[PDB]
Amino acid sequence: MQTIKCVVVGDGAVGKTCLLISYTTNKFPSEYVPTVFDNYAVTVMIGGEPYTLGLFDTAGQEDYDRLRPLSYPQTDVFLVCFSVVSPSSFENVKEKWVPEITHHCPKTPFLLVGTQIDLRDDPSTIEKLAKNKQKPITPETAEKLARDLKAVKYVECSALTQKGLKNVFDEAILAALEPPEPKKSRRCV
Amino acid sequence: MQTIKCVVVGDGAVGKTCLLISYTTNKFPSEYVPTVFDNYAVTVMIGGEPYTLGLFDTAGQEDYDRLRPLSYPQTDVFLVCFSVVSPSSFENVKEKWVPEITHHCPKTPFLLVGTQIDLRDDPSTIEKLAKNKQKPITPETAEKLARDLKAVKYVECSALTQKGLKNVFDEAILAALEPKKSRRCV
Ligand SMILES: Nc1nc2c(ncn2[C@@H]2O[C@H](COP(=O)(O)OP(=O)(O)CP(=O)(O)O)[C@@H](O)[C@H]2O)c(=O)[nH]1
Ligand SMILES: Nc1nc2c(ncn2[C@@H]2O[C@H](COP(=O)(O)OP(=O)(O)CP(=O)(O)O)[C@@H](O)[C@H]2O)c(=O)[nH]1
Ligand SMILES: [Mg+2]
Ligand SMILES: [Mg+2]
Repeated sequence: MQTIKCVVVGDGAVGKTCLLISYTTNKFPSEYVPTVFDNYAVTVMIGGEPYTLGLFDTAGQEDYDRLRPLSYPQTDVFLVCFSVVSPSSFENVKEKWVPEITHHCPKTPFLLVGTQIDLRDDPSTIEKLAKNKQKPITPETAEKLARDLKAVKYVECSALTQKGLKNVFDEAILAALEPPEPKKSRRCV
Repeated sequence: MQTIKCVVVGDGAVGKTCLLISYTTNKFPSEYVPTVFDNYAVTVMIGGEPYTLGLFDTAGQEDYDRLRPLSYPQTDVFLVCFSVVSPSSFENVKEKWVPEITHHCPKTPFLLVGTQIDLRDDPSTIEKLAKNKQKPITPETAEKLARDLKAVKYVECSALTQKGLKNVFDEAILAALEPKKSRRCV
């Protein structure tokens, strides 16, 4: 049967794993975030046909720069994630993630994914960011970065409340649908 | 250019038109709501390619009946709508709507759409339903009907709050794609 491979990249603490667990188990892991870097599968109906959506988690720490690319082969679509309450992670999108992804897979599309949006309305978080003269990343600022980096589009969500979650992956699926053309797919090689 | 035609059908007072207006303009029609079955359109990017999604509105009144079938030609997918706070509209789903669509277009797939889910929390709508010894339709019930009716699946939304709106059309699009062997209504 038909398959789509999606790889999730982004800095540590961005919420990549929670994003995948909430989506695949419809339940945010509030007790203990699984430590293992795994890959998940979910079957999705597309035009009355079964499709397997392969979601691949990655290690965001700099210690894995040499090994991370090993997961990129055959990738149909990339999810480049950053936390909206983490200006640092947002800047690494342009400085580190898109460059890395385009270097190894120039033709493969990617979506810019803002995460942890529930924290934008968290007094505590605002205060912490304020004490350093920082404010949450806004959808407008992110949309501009997505446009300039040539991302398919900018989407955002919260794995906690699950808001915008399903949307992120519906969009990843739409961006992944490889036009039948003989053979000129954007699958990474 | 690639096109997908989606026709919305359902009882009156359900909110079919408000649903289409809210999705296409991203705002609920308060000041005024068209009395016309005006058809809309939106461009959606799929696999790097431009697709034009055509949304065709219709009348649910028992009068508009036979004329209504005139908009079915070339329909890739239907959205059988019903208001969750209207058990009446829910019964007409199986009793009328599904039967019609399947009658005219036996191959064309359809989604079961619950609307006005913003009112299940609203007090009044509850009390008024209590008088008739009735309660708001539940997702559990809808999913059952959707399954028994051979629907692609069930989805619900609120043209008002806009909760689940984009998801409804994302699913509608998903259900319309395919390599003759098409379910296009003819
Ligand atoms: N408020 C809120 N917190 C979240 C959300 N998603 C994840 N978190 C929190 O962010 C922290 C990191 O989440 P995690 O999924 O482990 O991040 P990661 O990107 O996998 C980090 P690593 O790459 O090292 O695995 C945890 O405290 C997790 O609970 C969210 O949607 N909302
Ligand atoms: N509270 C609330 N009211 C809604 C919502 N959607 C529609 N309505 C209301 O339902 C009533 C009818 O909506 P409308 O979209 O015209 O339904 P329709 O199916 O087009 C009726 P017709 O078959 O005649 O075209 C109006 O009062 C409209 O404001 C909703 O999501 N929330
Ligand atoms: Mg992780
Ligand atoms: Mg109307």
